[PDB]
Amino acid sequence: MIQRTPKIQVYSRFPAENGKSNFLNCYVSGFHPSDIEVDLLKNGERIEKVEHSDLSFSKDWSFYLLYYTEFTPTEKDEYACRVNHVTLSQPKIVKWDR
Amino acid sequence: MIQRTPKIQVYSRFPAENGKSNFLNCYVSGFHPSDIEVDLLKNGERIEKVEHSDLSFSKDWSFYLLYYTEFTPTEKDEYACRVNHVTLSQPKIVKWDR
Amino acid sequence: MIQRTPKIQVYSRFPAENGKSNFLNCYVSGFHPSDIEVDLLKNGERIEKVEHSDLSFSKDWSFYLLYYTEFTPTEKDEYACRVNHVTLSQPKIVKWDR
Amino acid sequence: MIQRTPKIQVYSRFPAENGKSNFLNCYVSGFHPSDIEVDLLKNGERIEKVEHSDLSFSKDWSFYLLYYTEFTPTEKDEYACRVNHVTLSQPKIVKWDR
Amino acid sequence: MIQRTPKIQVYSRFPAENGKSNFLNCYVSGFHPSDIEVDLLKNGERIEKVEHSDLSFSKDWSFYLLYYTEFTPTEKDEYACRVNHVTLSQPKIVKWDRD
Amino acid sequence: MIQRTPKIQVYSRFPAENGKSNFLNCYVSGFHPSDIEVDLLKNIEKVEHSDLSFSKDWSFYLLYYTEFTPTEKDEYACRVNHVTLSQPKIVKWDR
Ligand SMILES: [Cu+2]
Ligand SMILES: [Cu+2]
Ligand SMILES: [Cu+2]
Ligand SMILES: [Cu+2]
Ligand SMILES: [Cu+2]
Ligand SMILES: [Cu+2]
Repeated sequence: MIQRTPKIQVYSRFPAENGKSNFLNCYVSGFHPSDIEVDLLKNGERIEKVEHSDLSFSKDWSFYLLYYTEFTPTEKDEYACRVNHVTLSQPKIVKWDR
Repeated sequence: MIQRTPKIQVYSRFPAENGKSNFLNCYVSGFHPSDIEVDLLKNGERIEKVEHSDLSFSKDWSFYLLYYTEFTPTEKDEYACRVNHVTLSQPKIVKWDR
Repeated sequence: MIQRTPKIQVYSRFPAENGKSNFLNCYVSGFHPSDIEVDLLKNGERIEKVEHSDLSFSKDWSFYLLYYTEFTPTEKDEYACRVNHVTLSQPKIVKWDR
Repeated sequence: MIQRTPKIQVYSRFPAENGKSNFLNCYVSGFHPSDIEVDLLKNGERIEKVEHSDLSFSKDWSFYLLYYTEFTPTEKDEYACRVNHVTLSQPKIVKWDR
Repeated sequence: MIQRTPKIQVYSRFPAENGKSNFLNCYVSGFHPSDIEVDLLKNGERIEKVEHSDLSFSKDWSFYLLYYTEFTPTEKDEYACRVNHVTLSQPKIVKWDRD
Repeated sequence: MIQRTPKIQVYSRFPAENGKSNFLNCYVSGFHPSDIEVDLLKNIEKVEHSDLSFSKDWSFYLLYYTEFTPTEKDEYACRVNHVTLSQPKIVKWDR
């Protein structure tokens, strides 16, 4: 039907605590989930044990989907969500801000 | 990772009882659910208010998915599940066991 | 109120890929889940750690229920679902294909 | 294996407020849910639109199950849960204590 | 707007059988869940590995909530649910009875 | 054991569609829920919420949502009232 770039929300489950355990969420929405790739990055490197919800979709194949992993944020640690999709020339990276 | 033609299971939620209300299930599993289109048919005619579960998938984009609708079985009526996919040249229709 | 023999669907979570991990499903429906015994068989022999959903039922005690186990399909192994019920004089064994 | 009169807990979803919408719960547990009949009573009379969870059970067919309905409590009304079971000659009735 | 003493239900997941594994439930309901403390006690001792459901609430902040733990009942072991709340001057303890 | 101002995420369920139906999400997380007031604003009653999730130290998270059809000149926001905040904190939706 229509081609649009996927939108990314990056936030933590509980508010950020340095040292104390948490979860990092990446909520991805858009059209046509044609083998979409989603990664969570720890200082630019892929995080191994990431999990995801089932993919939700409607009749026109608009979709949403949640990726998450258990983590403990620290001082010199930055996190991001990377998405690869057919509408994108280059993978989009969204920084987590806490 | 592999191009395979999707597999379809067609069964009723409860044992098929003439007249009495029930649900008809279509379980679809395969690889790469690229805008896959699933319909439930009443005597070869597409049923309006069909519902589906979220789509489940794994790393290689193998998937499964459930389509269902409320219906009352009778002797005259014939039910089927129709699936359209880029792997299929003709839409694959699977007849209901009961 | 009405007496019927239980109905069995046997299918894999994802399409069968040899040497790679999957789940085997047995969907059972019928009337009166009176202490019903369901087993999954690997080459005639009962699989140890099988799991099941909660039992769903309606006013007339028609029911449905899902049994499942993690398994890796091989070309030599044969899988089946076995059901014991008061309605059956013989335990019903339905083989899995594909 | 064993046979026991089923156990019954009757409580309200939220703390009782006379004239404010609420839910009434009946939690039933026991062994061998052989077509168990559970009713919620308004002044000793069956309530028409009661709902239930799926039935949970373990290997030995011990079970638990929740029955519930929307209700609005008043000072002039008595609510109860009635259970019919193969172990009971008289239907067991437990009055709501709030 | 109004506040009362929270209500506690203590029951086992399955009917109690000695030696056999089970779960112990504590269902708590009331008004204003303001940092409510719930413990399950084994012989007057706080059980460490307890779990809880999410807290459910409505517009007026009436709430309900389920606490539970896996246990194997024995003839002599006493179980109870203890709740601390700003409405309660003394901690309220509800003992578990099998019937 | 630590009084902190709550964090807010405002996003739509599906991508923003002018004239078509969607859901608006407000994800709130903080410490000590204690009778927290969350509203969704249009320039809205029948808002819904998930159960409240919490851990031992009473850190919490919670989701508020409502159905809607966005158009051109419609402004949506999430407003939160808490004992930490002197004034109700409002976070706008940017799509
Ligand atoms: Cu499109
Ligand atoms: Cu492939
Ligand atoms: Cu019958
Ligand atoms: Cu028994
Ligand atoms: Cu109050
Ligand atoms: Cu604090």
